[PDB]
Amino acid sequence: DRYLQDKKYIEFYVIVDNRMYRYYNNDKPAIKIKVYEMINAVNTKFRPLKIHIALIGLEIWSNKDKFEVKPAASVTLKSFGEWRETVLLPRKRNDNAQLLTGIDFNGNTVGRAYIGSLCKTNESVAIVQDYNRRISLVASTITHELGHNLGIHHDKASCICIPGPCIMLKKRTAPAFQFSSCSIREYREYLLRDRPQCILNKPLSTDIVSPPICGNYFVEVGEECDCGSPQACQSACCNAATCQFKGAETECRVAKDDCDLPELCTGQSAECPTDSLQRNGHPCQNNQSYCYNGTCPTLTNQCITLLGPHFTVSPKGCFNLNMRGDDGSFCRMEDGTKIPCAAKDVKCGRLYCTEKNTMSCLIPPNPDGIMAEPGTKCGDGMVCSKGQCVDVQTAY
Ligand SMILES: *[C@@H]1O[C@H](CO[C@@H]2O[C@@H](C)[C@@H](O)[C@@H](O)[C@@H]2O)[C@@H](O[C@@H]2O[C@H](CO)[C@@H](O)[C@H](O)[C@H]2NC(C)=O)[C@H](O)[C@H]1NC(C)=O
Ligand SMILES: *[C@@H]1O[C@H](CO[C@H]2O[C@@H](C)[C@@H](O)[C@@H](O)[C@@H]2O)[C@@H](O[C@@H]2O[C@H](CO)[C@@H](O)[C@H](O)[C@H]2NC(C)=O)[C@H](O)[C@H]1NC(C)=O
Ligand SMILES: [Ca+2]
Ligand SMILES: [Ca+2]
Ligand SMILES: [Ca+2]
Ligand SMILES: [Zn+2]
Repeated sequence: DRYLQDKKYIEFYVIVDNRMYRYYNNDKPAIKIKVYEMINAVNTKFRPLKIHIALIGLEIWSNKDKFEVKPAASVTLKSFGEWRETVLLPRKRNDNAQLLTGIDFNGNTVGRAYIGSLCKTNESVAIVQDYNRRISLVASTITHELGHNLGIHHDKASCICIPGPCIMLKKRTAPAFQFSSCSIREYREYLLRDRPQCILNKPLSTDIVSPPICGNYFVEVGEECDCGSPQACQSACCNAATCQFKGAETECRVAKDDCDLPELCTGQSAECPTDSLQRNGHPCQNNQSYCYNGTCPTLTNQCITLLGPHFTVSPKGCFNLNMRGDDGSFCRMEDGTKIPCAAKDVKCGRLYCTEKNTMSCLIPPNPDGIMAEPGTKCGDGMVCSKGQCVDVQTAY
């Protein structure tokens, strides 16, 4: 079962601590645009994992911190977890929170996270130092720490990735863009074993506090559809560049033949409508079929497929042999044992073929052998069904 398979979503809450606010020269606007750009970069790295980070809360501690932030990363992480559980969570629902801090952590530590703790009330939390002007680098630490919360440990010496480092390398000095196959595996297992429920619901576009981003695969305020870039877009009825529905004149799947219906964009959805077919019983090929499962079965075409372009259905009188019910000329019951045909049913029994314009009765040699296919027209307003010649409207 899946999971696994389904697009997942994290209702993500961010705190910018008072040290970071000071380090940003008290500039809220500059702080917010930085966090927006980092979150979008985190979503780009998480995309192959089918997990989208939806920003639904941002606090900037412009006056004072709400709990004590301390340079021992493990002590802050445990304090943040507790604050999240005891203070935030009763008032603001969220799957996971990160603290972005301007404190300088002990040693060369740049963040810390609990492992595989999505949805836990005390542990779904990570801390991250804003330790470089380059979001390319802080955003990788943000993705790496969240990587830890989603059950992934550090890459062992033998993972993977080309070119730049893997996101879960314990130590990087360049931006990281992809997870190792080993990270990908461990996450897939995390999900199977812990089955974190809270990452299954899709958040409302109106609860996202980050500005809309056209091309992030999540439909936000002022967007109708979002399928990524014009070149990646697999949605036939979305104009990727503008995140807008294509118009309803736009054909998206032409009728392949006459037992087919064309699809057009609806004008108010992103995907090409599923492939509807012409209705069963519908006349086709110049009044020669019925339609059946989007196909037009005919005795002549069955002769042609069996024996080739030089043949057609035999003249009508040949089919009367089938009233014999002997070893060559017969009908079959639904189960389907050999029976003589009733007179009305003869064209639904053994098939007879002839060379074009020649009046013979021949039988394509066949161990079974061959009878009219289901829905084959056997007379006007009639088609073969369970070895019998019957009316539309059964239909079907
Ligand atoms: C945070 O989460 C759980 C604590 O949940 C506890 O579950 C009960 C056992 C009970 O004692 C509750 O009051 C607690 O809140 C800790 O992980 C463990 O969870 C399982 C399942 O309940 C249990 O078998 C373990 O013994 C729990 N650990 C304990 C009680 O020592 C987890 O370690 C906690 N981490 C922090 C930092 O609080
Ligand atoms: C013609 O189709 C029907 C089922 O209707 C559609 O849906 C798909 C499952 C597929 O078969 C497609 O070609 C078709 O347009 C088949 O009839 C049976 O009906 C049930 C329920 O309606 C289906 O779930 C079954 O797959 C099928 N039963 C069995 C055991 O045969 C039908 O088989 C098919 N035409 C033939 C005879 O090949
Ligand atoms: Ca959720
Ligand atoms: Ca979007
Ligand atoms: Ca169609
Ligand atoms: Zn790590």
